[PDB]
Amino acid sequence: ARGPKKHLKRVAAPKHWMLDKLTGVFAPRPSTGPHKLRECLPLIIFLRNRLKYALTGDEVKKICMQRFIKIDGKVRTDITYPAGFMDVISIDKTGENFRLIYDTKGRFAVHRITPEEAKYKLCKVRKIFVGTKGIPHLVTHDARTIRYPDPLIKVNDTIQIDLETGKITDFIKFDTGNLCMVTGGANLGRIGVITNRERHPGSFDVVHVKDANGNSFATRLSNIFVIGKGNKPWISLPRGKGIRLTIAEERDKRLAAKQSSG
Amino acid sequence: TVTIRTRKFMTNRLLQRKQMVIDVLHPGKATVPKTEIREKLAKMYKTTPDVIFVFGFRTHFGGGKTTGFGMIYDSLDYAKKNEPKHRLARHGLYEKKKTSRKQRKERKNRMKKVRGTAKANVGA
Amino acid sequence: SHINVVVIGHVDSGKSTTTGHLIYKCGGIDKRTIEKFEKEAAELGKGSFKYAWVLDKLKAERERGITIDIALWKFETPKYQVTVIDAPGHRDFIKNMITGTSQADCAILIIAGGVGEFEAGISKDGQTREHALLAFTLGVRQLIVAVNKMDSVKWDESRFQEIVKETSNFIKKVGYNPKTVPFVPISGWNGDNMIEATTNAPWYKGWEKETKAGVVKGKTLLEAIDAIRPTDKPLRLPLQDVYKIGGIGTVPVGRVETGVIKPGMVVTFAPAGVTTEVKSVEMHHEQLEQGVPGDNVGFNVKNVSVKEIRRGNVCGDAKNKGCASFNATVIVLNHPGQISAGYSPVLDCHTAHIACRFDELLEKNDRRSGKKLEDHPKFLKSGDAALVKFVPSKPMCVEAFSEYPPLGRFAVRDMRQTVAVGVIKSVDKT
Amino acid sequence: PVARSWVCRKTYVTPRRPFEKSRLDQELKLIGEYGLRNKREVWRVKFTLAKIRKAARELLTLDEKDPRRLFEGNALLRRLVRIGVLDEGKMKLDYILGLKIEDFLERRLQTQVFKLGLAKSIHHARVLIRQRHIRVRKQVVNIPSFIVRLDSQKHIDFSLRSPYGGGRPGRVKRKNAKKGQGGAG
RNA sequence: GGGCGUGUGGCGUAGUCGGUAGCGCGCUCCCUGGGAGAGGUCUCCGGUUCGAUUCCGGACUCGUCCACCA
RNA sequence: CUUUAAAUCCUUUAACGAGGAUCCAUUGGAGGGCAAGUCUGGUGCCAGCAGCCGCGGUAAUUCCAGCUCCAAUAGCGUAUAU
RNA sequence: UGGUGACUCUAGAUAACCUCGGGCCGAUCGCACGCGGCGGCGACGACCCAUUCGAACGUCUGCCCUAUCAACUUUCGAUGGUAGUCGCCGUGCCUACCAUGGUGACCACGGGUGACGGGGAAUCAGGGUUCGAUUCCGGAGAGGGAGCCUGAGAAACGGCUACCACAUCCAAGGAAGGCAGCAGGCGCGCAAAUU
RNA sequence: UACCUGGUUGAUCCUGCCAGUAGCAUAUGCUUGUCUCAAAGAUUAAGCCAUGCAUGUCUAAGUACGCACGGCCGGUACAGUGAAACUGCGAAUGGCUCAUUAAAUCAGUUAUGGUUCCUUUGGUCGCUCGACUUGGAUAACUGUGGUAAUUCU
Repeated sequence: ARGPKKHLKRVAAPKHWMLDKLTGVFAPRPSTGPHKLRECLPLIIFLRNRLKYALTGDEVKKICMQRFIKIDGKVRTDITYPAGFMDVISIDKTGENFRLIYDTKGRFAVHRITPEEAKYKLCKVRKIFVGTKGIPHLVTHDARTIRYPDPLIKVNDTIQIDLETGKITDFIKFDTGNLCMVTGGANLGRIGVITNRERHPGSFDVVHVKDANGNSFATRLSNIFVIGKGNKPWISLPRGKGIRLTIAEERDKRLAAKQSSG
Repeated sequence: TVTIRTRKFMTNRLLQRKQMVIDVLHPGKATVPKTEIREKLAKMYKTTPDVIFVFGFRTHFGGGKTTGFGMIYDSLDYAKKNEPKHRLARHGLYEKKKTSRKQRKERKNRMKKVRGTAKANVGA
Repeated sequence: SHINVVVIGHVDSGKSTTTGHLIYKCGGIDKRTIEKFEKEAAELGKGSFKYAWVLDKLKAERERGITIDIALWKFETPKYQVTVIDAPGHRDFIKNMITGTSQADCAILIIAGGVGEFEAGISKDGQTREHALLAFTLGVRQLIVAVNKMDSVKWDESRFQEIVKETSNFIKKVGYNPKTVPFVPISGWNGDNMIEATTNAPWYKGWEKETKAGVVKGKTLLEAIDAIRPTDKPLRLPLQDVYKIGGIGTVPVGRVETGVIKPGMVVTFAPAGVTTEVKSVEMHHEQLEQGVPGDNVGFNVKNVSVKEIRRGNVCGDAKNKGCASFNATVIVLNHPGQISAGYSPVLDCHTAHIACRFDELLEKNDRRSGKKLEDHPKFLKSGDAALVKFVPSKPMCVEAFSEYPPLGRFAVRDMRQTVAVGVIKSVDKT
Repeated sequence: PVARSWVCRKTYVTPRRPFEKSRLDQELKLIGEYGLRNKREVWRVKFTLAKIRKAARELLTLDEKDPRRLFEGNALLRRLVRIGVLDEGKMKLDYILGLKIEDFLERRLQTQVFKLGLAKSIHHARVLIRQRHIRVRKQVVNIPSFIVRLDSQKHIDFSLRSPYGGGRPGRVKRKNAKKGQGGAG
C-alpha cells in the first residue's frame, strides 16, 4: 500500500452485510463518512439486498440520481455512502421511512418508522470540545459537530436532534436505570438496562447490563449507547426488542409458526 | 393450455414499473418462448404487451415447470429510461454499436500518437 | 482487382532487369534500397544487374547472374494490384518456371531485340518458344510481348517490325491470337517505354489489341498490363515454402490458384493428408480478411509442424479428392528416344510437382486431326499425340480439364526438356 | 481473485486392507441384494455412517443437561426420524451406535421401487429410475441415490410422461406398430 | 528448395579402358576350420553405342551442408 | 425454445435412433506376503520375472503366449515427495 | 472556562512577532425569477476544527537448522548522560561533549535455509508429524542497485535521472527500451492453456 | 475402525531393520460414454521478450469565435450539440511474482498525551477600521519549417 486503498473484497467485507460470496469478486467499498467501514451500511446494500428494489448495481445507479433518497435530512447521490446507526432513510414516492437499529444478532433490522418518529434521532457524544472563544462543542457518533450545547452534557450523554434544523431537543444522562444499546462485539444487538458501572484506571471501563428477561451480561463502554429513561425508549423497536434468546428456543419458535400455519 | 400465475408481486414506485416472478406450467410440451409470455401476461392484467420484459427462465427437471422473472412497466418512456441496453435489443427495437472491442482500442491508443485535430483523421 | 503476371523469356533476355526496374518506377521499392543493391552488385563486378538483384535473393543467383527460383513482388497499376512472378530463363530451372506460370493469369514474354540474341531465343534450342508454349499449355491465355533491349539496336523500326512479324507467326502456331497480344518495344535497363512513352521511338504510335469489349490501345508496358480469377472454384493453394516463425508457429507460403482462403477455415494439405485450421492470412506483412486468386499469401496454421508439410504440397478447403489414376491426352514434343509403359517422369499439374508413371498407353492419335491411329501402341516418339493412363507415385490432386481447366493441364519433363504437355480427360478419385 | 468454490470433500473412504476375504463377502452381499453399481457407494454409505456415529459418540462424552448436547443431540435425532431410519419409538441419542449399515440401504429410492412392488426386479428397479419412468411428489428423479424421506413414501409412483405410467407409449411400440399397419396395407 | 555425394545379392560392399556381373558374412550341401551350391530390377527408363552397371541426360532415394523471420 | 451482452452446455419439445443392444471397459495381477489354475505349449540358470522372500540347469503353480480366474471400475498402474 | 488516571491539554488575558521561494478572509457557474433594489435551488472554490479513510512509528509475547560458530558490540554509534540539527513527529536519527557500557550457557553473536509471515491444507484414536510460492490480511519488489520530480499520499517504475548487464532502428549524426500485468514466444525443464 | 502381515534359524523365543498395506500431491503410462464443478508456467530461470493490450475522465452548472454540424426568433454575447486545446482529478489503486528477509517480516495485544492525513460528513468562514469586478501571458486554430527517425518540436 503506497497510499489509501479503494477496494474491498467480497470475502473480507463485514459479515453483517450478508453478502453472497458466489456473485462477485469484490464488495462495494464504503465511502469515507461519519461512520467507520465496519459498522456502516452502504446504500447499495439497502436497496438491492435488503429491500430488493434494484437487481444490479447499475439499476441502483439510475435510482440514486433520481433524487428520491433522503438519508437523515440530506439527499445523497453516491450509492456507497456509509449509512450508519439510526440514519433516517425516508423515500418519498412510497412515503416510507426507515431507520437502522440492530437485530437481536449483529445485523441491521429493516424497520419502518412513523413520520412523527422519523423527524428526530438520538446521538451519543464522543468528546466535549472547547472552541476558540470559550465556546463549548460536541461531536456525536455520526460526526455532527454541535456548538453551544447544554453544559450538563458530559462525555457519555445521549442527545435528541431534530433533522429539519440540526439542533438538540433533550438529552439523556448516562446513569443507572437507563436503557442501553450494546453496539459492538459479541453482544452487538442487545437492549437492556444499566445495572452497575465498573471503573478501570487506564483501560476501557465496563458496565454490566441486564436484559429485560434476566439474561444479564457485560460489555465495555465503547459499545454502550444509552437511549432511554427507566423502562421506556425514545424510538420504535423492531420485533424481539433485543433480548437474545438461546438457539434452543428459536428452533421451537420456528417449528411453531409452520405448525400453526400448516 | 399453458396457464400462468403470480408470485412475489410488488410495486415499483421507485422504478416506474411492476415486478413479479414468472411461473410457467407447460405439461407435455416445451418451454414456451418469451414472446408468447408477454401477451398472456398482457391479457392477465389488461395492459399493453409492449412493456412486458420477461427473462431469466429456468426449467425444473423433467419439464412441466420453468421459472423465470420479468418486469412490466408503467409506460414506454420509463421502459427506455431505466433498463439495461441489451433488454431493448432483445425485442429487436434498438440497434447498438457494430464496432468490435479490439477495433475500438486499436484505433483508440492510435489517437494517442498524433497530437492535434488529426485524431479524427487517422481512422479511415 | 488483383492480377498475376509471370515474366518468361530466353536467358539474358532481360527478364529480371525489366521486372526489377518496373517495380522500382511503380514505387514498389524505395530508391535507397536500389542504391544498396547497385553498390553490392558493383562490388562483385556486376554493376549492370542492380535491378535483377531485386529479384535474385539467393547467393547462387547473384554469383551466376541467372534467376534460379521464383521471386514474388508487387506494385500497383491505375486499375490493378499486380503480383509479378519472375520465372527462371535457364533450362535446368524450367520446373520452377512451370509452377510459376500455372499461377499467372497473364504472361509477359521478354524478347531481346539485339542482333543474334533474338535468333538464339527463337531457335530450336531457345527458351522463348518453349516458354510461350508452356504458358499457353498451363492456362495463361493472355500474353504481352515486350521487345527488350531496343537501345542496343538504336531503336530501329525495321528490326522491331521483324521481331513482331516472326513472333506473331510463332505465337499463332502455339495457340495465341496475335491480334490479342500487344507488342511493346522497351529498354529494361534505361526504363524506356515502361511506364512513360519513350522519346527514342517517335515512329512507335503504340500497341493495339482485340478484347471481348473491343479494341484497346496504349503505348507503355504498364498500360499493356492495365489492359489485361476463379474465385468460384474449390480452394487450391499449393505451397512454395514452409516457415517456422517464433511466437506465431508454422506459416506456409504460396499463391492462391483457385478459390478463396480466409482465417478460421478448415484446410487440408495433400499429399501429406493433414487437416487443420487457418488462424491468419497475411500478404507482405499485412493481415487480410481473405486471400483471393492471385495473392501470394503466408497463412498461419495450428498444431502442424514444418516437418509434416513441405514445398510441392497443395492446400485446399476440407469442406469443399485425391487421385488414384487419370487418363489424359498428351503431345510428345522433344524426347530423344522412345516413351514406353513404365516411364515415370515428373508432371507439373497446376502447382503440384509429382512424378507420374505412364501406366498404360491407350491410344495413339494424330496431333492435327485427333483421329485415332493405333490402339495400345508399344511406344511414343517426338511429334506423337496419345491418350495415356497415369498413376502418381505420391498422392496427388487433379481434376478433369472439361470441368476444372486450371487443374486439368500439365507438363511432362525429361532428357533436357519438356518432352510433352497434356490435358486430363477423366480422373479416378480415391 | 476469481469467485468460485474450491471446496472439495471426498464422499468415500477406501478400506485399509484391500485383499481380505471377510470384508469382501459382506459388501458383495450388499451389492447383489440392493442392486449397487460398484463397491465405492458401499463405503460412501459407510462413510456417512461414520460421520453420524462419530457425531453421536462425542455427544455422549459431553455430560448430560448440557445445552449443546441438548441442542445438537435433538437436532441430529430430528433428521434421523424424518427420513425413515429411526422410528419415533426409539428417539434417543444412545440408539445411534446400534444403527447399522443396511439401515440406510432401505431408504435408497431404488429399494423403494422393489418395495412398493412396481418393479419386477430390484435390478429392474434402477432402470425405471434411469429411464425417467417414476416421479416423487410430481418431480421425476433420474438418480437412484435420492434418499427418500419418510413423508414422500406414499407419493412414489410412475412418472406422468411414461409408457409404463400415464404417458406416451415408447419407441419399441411405435416401431412395432409402423410395420403393424405398414405390412398390412 | 541451391551445391556436393551415396545407391550394384539377405547384409554391407567391390569393381567396371564399355563386353565376365563379384567378395565376405549369410541360407543350402559336404568333410570353429575348408569345400561346393542356391541367391541380383547394378534406383529407374530413354538413347549414345558393334555390345551399357559404366558414356550422356533426367528426376528419383537417402545422408550431407547452405539458404529460408507472413 | 430456453440460456446469455451475444452465445455454448445443462434442463424442455417433435422426428429418427440397439438382439451377437459388434453403439464390443479397461488397467493391474493369478508362489507367498495378498483376493485369485499345481491349465496348456514354447523357453532351458538362457532370454527374463519379482517392491520382499525367491523362480528359471529340459515334466516352470513365479519367464513368454493362449484359455480361464481375481481385485478396483471410467479408472488404474508406475515413479518420487510426505 | 471545560476535561484526563495523569498535560507543558483546551480557552482567556497580556508584551510582541506576520517569514517577499508571502496563512485565510469567493475578482466563479447554472436553472427557475418574484417582490429603487431584495431572493430560491444548488454546483464549485478554499483556510481551520473535528469525522472517516489510512499510513507512520512504538509496548508486550510468539519464530526453522546449527557449537566442526563461545564470546560479541564499539571512537566508520556500540549502550547511555547532556545540548542541538534534521525529520511530519518520539529517539544516536545524525553532530558535538562526557561516562564505559550493551548482549551471552535461559544459547547471544555467526552460519545455513531447497525460508514471505499468518489465517490455514494433508494426515491422524489420543498426542503430534509435515506442508503452507498459490485467490484472505499484511510485508517485500518490478533486469541489477542508486538518486529524484510531482502530489495529501511514491523513493512510484504500464513516472523520470545515472551507473551495470542484456537488448532495438539508423542515413552512423542519434533516438528509444523494462510482459515477477492479460494473452502469447524462446529458453529452462520431469513439470504447466487461447496472441 | 486406537489393526498388522512376509523375510536371519535345522526349528524356537527375541532384539531389530528391510519390504508390503492406506492416504495425500507432482510427474508419467494405458484407456476414455454422460454431466456438474474446478486446479493450470510457483519449484529449474526475480531468466530473456516480438506483436497487441491493460488509466482515463463533462455535467443544466471551470475556459466554445473548429460552420465540423445545425435552428431561424436574429443583430441584446452564444440555438444547442460540439472534436481539439486549457483547467480540475485519478494514474500511490488494481493485478503479478515470492527474490530478499530468522524478533526482522508478521500475528495477537495495546499505545501515539510522540504523528501527519486527499476526499467524504459536520462545524467554521460581515468578527480585521482601510469592486457595477483590476493585470498579461498561452495552448487549440491560422501560417512557414527542420531532422533518417520517436508520444521530437
